Amino acid sequence: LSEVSVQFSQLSMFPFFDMAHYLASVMSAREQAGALDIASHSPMASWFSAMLHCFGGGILSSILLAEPPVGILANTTNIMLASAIWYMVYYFPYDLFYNCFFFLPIRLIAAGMKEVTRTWKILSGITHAHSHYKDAWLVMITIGWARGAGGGLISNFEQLVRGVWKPESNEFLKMSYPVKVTLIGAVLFTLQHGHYLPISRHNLMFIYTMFLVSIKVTMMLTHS
Amino acid sequence: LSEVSVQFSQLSMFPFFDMAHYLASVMSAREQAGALDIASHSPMASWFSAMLHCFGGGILSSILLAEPPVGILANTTNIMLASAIWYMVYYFPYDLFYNCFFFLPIRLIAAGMKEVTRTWKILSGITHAHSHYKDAWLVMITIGWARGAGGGLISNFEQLVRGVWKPESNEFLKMSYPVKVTLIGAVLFTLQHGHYLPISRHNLMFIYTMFLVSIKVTMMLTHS
Amino acid sequence: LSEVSVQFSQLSMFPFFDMAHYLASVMSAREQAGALDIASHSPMASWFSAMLHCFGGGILSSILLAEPPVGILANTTNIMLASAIWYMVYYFPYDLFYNCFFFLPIRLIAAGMKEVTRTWKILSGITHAHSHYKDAWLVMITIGWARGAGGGLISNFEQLVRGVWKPESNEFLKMSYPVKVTLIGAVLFTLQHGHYLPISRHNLMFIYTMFLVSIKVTMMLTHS
Repeated sequence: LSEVSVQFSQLSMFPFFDMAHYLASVMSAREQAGALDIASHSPMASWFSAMLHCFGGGILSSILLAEPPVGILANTTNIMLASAIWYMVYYFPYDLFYNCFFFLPIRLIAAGMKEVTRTWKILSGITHAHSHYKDAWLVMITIGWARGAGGGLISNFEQLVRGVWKPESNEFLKMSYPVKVTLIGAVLFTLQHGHYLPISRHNLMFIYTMFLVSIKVTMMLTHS
Repeated sequence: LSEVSVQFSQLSMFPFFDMAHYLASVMSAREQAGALDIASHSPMASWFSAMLHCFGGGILSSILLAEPPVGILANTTNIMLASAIWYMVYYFPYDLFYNCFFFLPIRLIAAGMKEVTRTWKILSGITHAHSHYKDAWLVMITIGWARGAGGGLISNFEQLVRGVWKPESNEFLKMSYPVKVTLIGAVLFTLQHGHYLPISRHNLMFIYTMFLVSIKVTMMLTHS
Repeated sequence: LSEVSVQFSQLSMFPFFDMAHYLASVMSAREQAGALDIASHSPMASWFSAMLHCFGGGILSSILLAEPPVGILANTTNIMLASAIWYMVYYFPYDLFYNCFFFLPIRLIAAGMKEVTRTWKILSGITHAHSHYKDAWLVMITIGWARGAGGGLISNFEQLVRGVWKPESNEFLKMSYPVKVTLIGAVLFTLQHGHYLPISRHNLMFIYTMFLVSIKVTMMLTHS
């Protein structure tokens, strides 16, 4: 039944899903070591650290394609939508916002929908690299990977923003799980746009998104 | 008597004022910890360290807008104007140059005129951001801020040039005075170009520069 | 006999010489401290470190001119040609590749031909900076210097890729040999294109290349 895959391809991410990626990335940024002190003792750095988690995919892919990184800061609807989630994650009265979404079922849903945002971001970079370089395979893999796990690759300079400098934990020395899956996804979808992979885009899009959501939900259930 | 603010608006910064900004920046760069040994034992580094103090506003705004940073190096008149001040601040015979402009009254005039350069640089970035993005308020604030206190934001990587690495002192962790005032100026003039702020550009221009000159003069008088 | 310089100017670098530059840079990158452990324990990082050694000139000249750094990743022939030399230098069975090219005569030819590729890279950026800026003297020197010793200038951030962070060893604090010669080459050829230097481009090209090959050969002979 390929009938359901094409219904899945008609999803729009502007309202609900973008907020899920913003919330999961910000909550994960808070749970990092010493992040709570940074917001309290320096809201500016914790906000800019959050923006690097939410828009690290767009910021990195813009630096690689020589596009203006401030261009990501133009969509005031998306920056405000993320900044509001940032304020409620750390500054909500009685910590009701974080304590609510830290609940296991809600954290699973939000984390699962961020993985859905990861797919279109990979395809967005692959098709966008196609508009700058046509059949350039390596360029499509790079920009697609950059939008999939941008925050994972700038993580060395994002840590510098909060004030932590760990020159030993590069993303190329030890590839973390989200960065290594994006690279696999960027490679698979690049083989799709080049027609070297025998499957429709809509079907490969669904099976990769399911294989991704199934893993993180498994990790989150086996962790608690 | 608004007949005085507009006579101030017609000022030109190319001869006198650019040099004052270049001089105050270089002199402030020399007074930093260890800058004297660097020039003597590494003139290339101390020169490149100074260029980030003089044109750091232009460099950062060029990186944020995906403009060529080497474009700042095209104006051979402005680069040579700042380089000669750099050579005379550190290498003049008998140190007559530094000891002359370190005298409290002259250092007040030079520092006060650099603050005037800060205003047009903020407005330069604000109007230049308007050319690339029409009514994007955040882009205008960022670029106008980047030109106002460029060297203050790249201060982390400017320290790396001379050899010092302090990951704990980010401009977003503890905002210094010149950087936080530029941000205040960038926000005000952005509300001006968007007509949310009920005052003419030239009156706001004059009252902001005066509020900026008066503070630094007061700081330098209460410091000595 | 200027008829020999004209024949030297007809050299094409796409087949043989590009590999030599890729070989000498990768081999020099392997002989660095702790580089063998990185490839074995992290092939992704040692590969990206090798790419910074081979295409560091094109990358830095691209960042300085606001050109897309991923644009260097479009020439799939050049990237694969360098990546193949990278895989053999580190993973060849019984280390036969490295042990072969480490032989002093072969290491002298490869390193000598890299010095030739250094020349065209200088004039490439000089003529490329001319395409963007007419008679801007400083821009031509910079981009010509960037392509000549790009890997040497990004050395600080290249060391960070492999995981070593030495903030005390900047290229502007103590200029190494290949970086200080490129700068001399960039200035000389910039005076050539500007016709301030009284010598034909072909002759200055040859005498500079010969002056370059003779030195590194002498260094490699007096070092063993």
